Amino acid sequence: QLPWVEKYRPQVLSDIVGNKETIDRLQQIAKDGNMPHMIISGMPGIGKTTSVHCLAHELLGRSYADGVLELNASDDRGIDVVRNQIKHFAQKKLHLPPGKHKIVILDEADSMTAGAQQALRRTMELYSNSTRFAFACNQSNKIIEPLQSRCAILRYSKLSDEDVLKRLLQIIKLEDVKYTNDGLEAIIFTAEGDMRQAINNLQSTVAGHGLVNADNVFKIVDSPHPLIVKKMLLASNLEDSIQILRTDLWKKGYSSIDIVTTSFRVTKNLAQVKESVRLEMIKEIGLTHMRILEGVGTYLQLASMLAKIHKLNNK
Amino acid sequence: NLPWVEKYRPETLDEVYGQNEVITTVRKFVDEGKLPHLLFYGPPGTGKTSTIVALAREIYGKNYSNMVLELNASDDRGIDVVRNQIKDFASTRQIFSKGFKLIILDEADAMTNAAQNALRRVIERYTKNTRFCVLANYAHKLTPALLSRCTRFRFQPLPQEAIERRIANVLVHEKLKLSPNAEKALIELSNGDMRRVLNVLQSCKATLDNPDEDEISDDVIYECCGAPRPSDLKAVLKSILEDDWGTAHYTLNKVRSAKGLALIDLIEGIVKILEDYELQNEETRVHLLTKLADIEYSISKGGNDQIQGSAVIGAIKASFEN
Amino acid sequence: FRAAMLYGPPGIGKTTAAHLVAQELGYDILEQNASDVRSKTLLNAGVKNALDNMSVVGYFKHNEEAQNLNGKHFVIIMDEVDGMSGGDRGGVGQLAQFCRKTSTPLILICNERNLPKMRPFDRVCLDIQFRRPDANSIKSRLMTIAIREKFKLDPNVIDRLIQTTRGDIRQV
Amino acid sequence: ASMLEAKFEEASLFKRIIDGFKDCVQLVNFQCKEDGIIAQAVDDSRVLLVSLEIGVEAFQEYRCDHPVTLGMDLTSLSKILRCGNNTDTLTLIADNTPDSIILLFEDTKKDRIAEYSLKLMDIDADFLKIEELQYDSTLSLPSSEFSKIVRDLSQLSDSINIMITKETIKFVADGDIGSGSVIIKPFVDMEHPETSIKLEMDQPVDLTFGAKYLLDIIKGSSLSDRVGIRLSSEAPALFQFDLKSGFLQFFLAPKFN
Amino acid sequence: ASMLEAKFEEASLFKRIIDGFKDCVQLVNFQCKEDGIIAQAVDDSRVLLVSLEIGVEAFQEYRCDHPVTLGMDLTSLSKILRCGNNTDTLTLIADNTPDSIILLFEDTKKDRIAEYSLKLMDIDADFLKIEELQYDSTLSLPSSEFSKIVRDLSQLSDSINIMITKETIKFVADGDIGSGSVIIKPFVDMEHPETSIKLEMDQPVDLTFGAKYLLDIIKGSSLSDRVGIRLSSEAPALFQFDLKSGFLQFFLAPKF
Ligand SMILES: Nc1ncnc2c1ncn2[C@@H]1O[C@H](COP(=O)(O)OP(=O)(O)OP(O)(O)=S)[C@@H](O)[C@H]1O
Ligand SMILES: Nc1ncnc2c1ncn2[C@@H]1O[C@H](COP(=O)(O)OP(=O)(O)OP(O)(O)=S)[C@@H](O)[C@H]1O
Ligand SMILES: Nc1ncnc2c1ncn2[C@@H]1O[C@H](COP(=O)(O)OP(=O)(O)OP(O)(O)=S)[C@@H](O)[C@H]1O
Ligand SMILES: [Mg+2]
Ligand SMILES: [Mg+2]
Ligand SMILES: [Mg+2]
Repeated sequence: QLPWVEKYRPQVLSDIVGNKETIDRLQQIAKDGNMPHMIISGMPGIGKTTSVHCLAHELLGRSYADGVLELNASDDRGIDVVRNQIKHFAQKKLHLPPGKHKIVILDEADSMTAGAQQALRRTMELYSNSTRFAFACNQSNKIIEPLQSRCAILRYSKLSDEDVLKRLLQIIKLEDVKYTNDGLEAIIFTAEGDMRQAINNLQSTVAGHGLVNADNVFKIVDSPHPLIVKKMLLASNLEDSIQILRTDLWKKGYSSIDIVTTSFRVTKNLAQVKESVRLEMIKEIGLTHMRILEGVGTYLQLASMLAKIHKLNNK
Repeated sequence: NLPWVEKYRPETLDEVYGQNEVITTVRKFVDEGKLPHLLFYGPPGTGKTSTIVALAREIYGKNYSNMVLELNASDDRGIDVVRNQIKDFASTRQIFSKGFKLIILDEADAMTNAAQNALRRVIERYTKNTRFCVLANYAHKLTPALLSRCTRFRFQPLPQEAIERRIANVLVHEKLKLSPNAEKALIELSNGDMRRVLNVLQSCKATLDNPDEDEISDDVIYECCGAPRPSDLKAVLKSILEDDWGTAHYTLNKVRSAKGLALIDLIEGIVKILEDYELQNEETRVHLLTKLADIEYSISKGGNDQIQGSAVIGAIKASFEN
Repeated sequence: FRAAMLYGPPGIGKTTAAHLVAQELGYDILEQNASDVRSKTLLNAGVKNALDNMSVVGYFKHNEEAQNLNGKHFVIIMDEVDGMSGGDRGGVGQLAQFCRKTSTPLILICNERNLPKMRPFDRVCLDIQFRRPDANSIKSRLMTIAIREKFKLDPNVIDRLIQTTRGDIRQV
Repeated sequence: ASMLEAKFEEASLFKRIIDGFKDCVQLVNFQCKEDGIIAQAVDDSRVLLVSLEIGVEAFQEYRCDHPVTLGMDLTSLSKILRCGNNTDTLTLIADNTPDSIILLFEDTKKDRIAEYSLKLMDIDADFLKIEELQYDSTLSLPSSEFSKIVRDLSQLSDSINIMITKETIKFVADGDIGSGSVIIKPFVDMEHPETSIKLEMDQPVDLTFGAKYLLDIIKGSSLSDRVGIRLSSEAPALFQFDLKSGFLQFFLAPKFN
Repeated sequence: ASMLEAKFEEASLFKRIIDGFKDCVQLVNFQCKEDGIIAQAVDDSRVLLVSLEIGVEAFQEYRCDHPVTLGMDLTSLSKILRCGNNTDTLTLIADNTPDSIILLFEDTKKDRIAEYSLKLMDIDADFLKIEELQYDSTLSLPSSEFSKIVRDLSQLSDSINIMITKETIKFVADGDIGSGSVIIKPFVDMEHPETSIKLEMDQPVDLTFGAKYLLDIIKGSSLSDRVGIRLSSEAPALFQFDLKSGFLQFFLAPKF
């Protein structure tokens, strides 16, 4: 076996589908050569590490093995490491083309201690002629102010439905798997902008049931079906909604967090009802979510959420 | 003298009940030799740990102690242990092994974001030389990157058949007699948790059996585990509904004091009883559910219990006027 | 005051101004940063011995022409003093003691002066405050950079960049 | 396809050369020209300058087509040079536009060849030119006695005062637990010339140096048995150790009054 | 009397035997039988397997009616052996219900009886399982040169790659400060057989080892003056130091 999130990883900067302007800027940087220190921030699973990896590859060509120092969460990143190894790598002699430079790729920089990030300022400022730093973090708020001041911030937005759909189309074209539009829509729904999670769910569905159909996708994701959730959030009488929640969703052992998240994601795409009622139902669902997350996942909370949703949909 | 929670533990795969859907799949997986990282998540008292230890035993034979690394919750694992111990165990090659090593983390949902990132990176780096298994009670508390690396398996609580079969088995290996309504009370109070059943059974065995042959009634099983009683619940409900304020308040205080019950159990039982009533107005149900959920959320933060009890009484009374 | 203490928001010109002031008067700069192990013993051995010495670089570079009589001296620039982490035990106390009993100019640079960690530097050092530069100077500098880089920018975009950067010149 | 090929007749020569000043210098540039090897480097505190000249008469084979600069750390160099045994020949090789340097250890009567690679370190060389000055005092004394005097005086205080007056050397140290003084008089010995103290002076001088710098300098007393000292009232002291084909010079600046 | 009586020729022999695996093993159980003493143990990381055997030829008086197990700590045993002069003779004496082993240093001209008791820490984890007897390549070379090359290449990295091609033994190391390659060739020296290099090759081999375990192995260089190495792919390598009446062998596991 081989994970499809690892076999179909983009190795060139052009294969990455997503934010077009940032990718164009990175392509121009790789074509020119003058690359500055950069912090890449964004949500998980939208191609942050892969982006800087393809950037370093296209920049260094055959020198990736000698002019790239990658540090992830597995390696030790303390005071001694930053003071010794990074410093000795920055001063390391290397003959490169006039535009290229050495690259230090620090993945998950938001996990590095403040003291360790402190000892990198002068290291990255004094050796700016032969060393360029590339940090990759999920939260740009945990990086100290001098570091954020020294490098340019590149924000990555969540993936739209069209780009994920095109990537899945390319994957199924190259993999020769049978599918339907309903299964693709279900995968886009359950992926909520996570390309890696989308590819993983597609591979799981293919390996489990072969045919990519909405039923198989919602069976392998082990989440409440959006159809029955929409039926619960649109009943005319509150009694039928409570019965649907009791017999069909609560008896099957579904987690309250999963039920609330599915109701949230269904109310967002419920194009039938108006905008104000959608926003208010989303507010109520989020209040119920906050109540559940605070240590009380009682069925009474979901019952009250349904009661409020019904009262708001009737008023 | 070993506990029934530990004595009746399934030592192999065929002795876990109510989880056939996952048992057949894991059997096929260990028979095809394509065992990936497994994320066993679900409510407690279901059989995750027993299933995984039985699988590890069936795979490794006598090499269990040398080829299986059992790791637990926080245990002072800030960033150090996941960085050194797990990494070495995944990197250290055994001396006479033909295969891969297994590291099983129990209730690993309590790890911090940095620890979860370190763990997922370790899994990514050594996915070819070892396999990982993570146990969890809530799959939402884990980083969405760790989920996309392994295969998930939800452990839906045991149905009635598995629990009654296990009650039969524990009655075979122990001289106890159980009343027909005793097993009904047990399955109603268990909520599909075998651990609590095996905990409550030994307690009643220890306390009640003077000649080791008595009959366990609903009274003792309700008293030991500290659970409400349906008759008492209905009496409190009727007293709140029909009688006036002084009498209903006094009855509620007497019930919640002379038996040692908490307001959370009273509220959930009251709403469970009210679920099936044929009330005329729907605004009644709306107000009832809203106010009861508000009272429960406020109780969750530890207020003055008398005030929330009076508020429960007032809400129940004021909702039934339409 | 024996020692001067520079502080202010990040990227406003502390290190640049310090280095330029030290290099204009003909002095010799001995700079130490957070990327060096400034413990108690290393400060007692490394820098303490160089407190009252003369530069061999400043001597062998140029000492024959009557340019200045302080070219054989030291300006000790301790940069990023607020960044001494847990791997530097006793560094603050030893640096406060070095703020006295010295014979050469000692300039300390930090970001937050009112931090409780920087307490021992209460009265022993002259602390002047660097503030966020005004928008006009940043606009003039950006216009100079643009006219040197051969590109024209709308003065509204420059003001909006100054607003989003909150005064950081290195950031703009 | 190599620029320079250098062949040391003994492997221990370069080992001792590097060990002589590996305690005061961390990064160092080696300028390889047709005349030999020249390498100068300032201390981390910019108080002790180390210069080293190894002429072509010390290499068994030495091409050095055109001058090159090899910047390398002394710690890794001492770690690499430590491997070789006594009965081996050492060969230094640098490729065109060198990113590393090759050190070969070969045996005279065995096919055991040990090749090591060392990654060069980029160093912004602030090359300062040193001119010959008329030092007020110039002398030479056995390196063992000088190292003994330094190790003896440095235990009392952190500053050693050297005074040359009336054909008399005086090393004094004023500490907290007390004081210490050592007086040296020049004399010649016909049976053992290596135990004779030379003296040439123009004006009496008085200088003050640190204890750590002297303790670091005296460690190079394993290259030659006689060390030369040049002192001036306004110039940094010069401590010279002569090698059979060059020298090693330590420029140490005095303290203030 | 005693069931177990074992006398050595000198005292510096057991000293170096215990010094052999003093850095990779904490506790060990010696099996005393009629044919001599045997022992084996594994490290806490389960990578290095030490096996010691000494027959009845290195001893002078050996009497053990039935095999006995002595599980004892090595650190305290070395602390005890440190007090022994090079002119004494050790006499291990053991009785029924083994709970305390008695060492006795005795001289033959001056009356110096040094008796020391040592408690027995029983672990009951023997697990003696040896299966492989056929290796891909074999070689023998002076232990001094091996230890020299090991502790010379250990500074550059943590993984040393030993590869045996056609009559060219090669040790490689690659790290951050540089690289290192030691290439040796077999040769027979008639003037000194102890400085010869013997090699038997069936197939070319190439495999890596850890620097820490190799440094722990080379610490047993005081036993003999010539070490034997047996390499075989997908098989633990064997490092053997012979002895006048036995051997000390380390089984090492390769890396990835
Ligand atoms: N824009 C994209 N186009 C194509 N494939 C993508 C894209 N973004 C992600 N992927 C796929 O998702 C896989 C994993 O994405 P990663 O870049 O490793 O995640 P990430 O951006 O680093 O976020 P983290 O590491 O979880 S914080 C890649 O190997 C790709 O196969
Ligand atoms: N399916 C089952 N069949 C029989 N006994 C079970 C079953 N599940 C649990 N038990 C009993 O309950 C004990 C504890 O089970 P565990 O596997 O530890 O529960 P769990 O699913 O791991 O959830 P935890 O441990 O509370 S996080 C076992 O030793 C058994 O005695
Ligand atoms: N007043 C200024 N005018 C022009 N450029 C400036 C000015 N201040 C800072 N810069 C730019 O910012 C760069 C670095 O400024 P520094 O003074 O070194 O930052 P800093 O004050 O030390 O703050 P830290 O140390 O990062 S917290 C300089 O090389 C200039 O390019
Ligand atoms: Mg990443
Ligand atoms: Mg368990
Ligand atoms: Mg600065």
